[PDB]
Amino acid sequence: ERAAVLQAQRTAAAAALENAALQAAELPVDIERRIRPIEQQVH
Amino acid sequence: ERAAVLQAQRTAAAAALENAALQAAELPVDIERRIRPIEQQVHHI
Amino acid sequence: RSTGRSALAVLIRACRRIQQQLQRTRRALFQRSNAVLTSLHHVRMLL
Amino acid sequence: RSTGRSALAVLIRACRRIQQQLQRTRRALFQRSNAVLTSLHHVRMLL
Amino acid sequence: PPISPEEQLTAPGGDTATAEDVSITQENEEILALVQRRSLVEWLDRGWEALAGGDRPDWLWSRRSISVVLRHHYGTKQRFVVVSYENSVAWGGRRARPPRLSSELATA
Repeated sequence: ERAAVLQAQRTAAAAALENAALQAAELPVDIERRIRPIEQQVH
Repeated sequence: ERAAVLQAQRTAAAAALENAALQAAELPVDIERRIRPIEQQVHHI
Repeated sequence: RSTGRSALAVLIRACRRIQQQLQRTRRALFQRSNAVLTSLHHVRMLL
Repeated sequence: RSTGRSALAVLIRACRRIQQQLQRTRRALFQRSNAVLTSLHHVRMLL
Repeated sequence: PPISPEEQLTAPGGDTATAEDVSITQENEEILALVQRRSLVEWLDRGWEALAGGDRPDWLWSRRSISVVLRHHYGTKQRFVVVSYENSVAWGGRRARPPRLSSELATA
């Protein structure tokens, strides 16, 4: 009875990777628009 | 015996979840060190 | 005076509004990743 | 000369360093944010 | 070039309120300014009404706003799709009833 639950929670945590990895798909994205068009203003 | 397999797969990735969490909590440290010297220049010039 | 100083009111406001957004880019970029800090710890909270 | 240009470098050296002060915030945000997903690549090797 | 529908899942872009993204651009184009100092959708209907010969309300929301979001399944590691049109009374539609969902229990 545990082994189904201990698998199904593990399959959830395997799915919660790409639930969070696709949610962490903005961490190299949210920085370019807040830096790059501001420096040529300084120019 | 599957309880011996799945708990080892849970807890070893659970440190890797914390090796991700100790890498992801390093991310809000960043700009809190970056622009705190760039916020110096505001009212002066 | 309206040529020498008025070439500078162009260029005093120019630097003093670049520096003001940099206060707001600190604040609007980790309150999206604090939800990432919530979910990434929540994966082991499932476990 | 010194009545019109001695205060220019206050606005000039300010406007020639935010090019450098914000490009150092580029790579230090791309040397430190890529390591999170690479550690998340490690979890898929275990799960 | 072809239209790849899978790139709409894998290009990292989504929704934003954008009111913070107007003031972050109005105080970004201001310095540039200081330094310097019938629509197309109505012709899409006749694009369908001549090539098909009819209205087809199935195809009517293929002209309007379509979001195609990828998610995943907690049971068997699988993927699936979350869809919302513009004119849908369903969730994510831009014609719906204001009391919809709140992501509060998922944060509390």
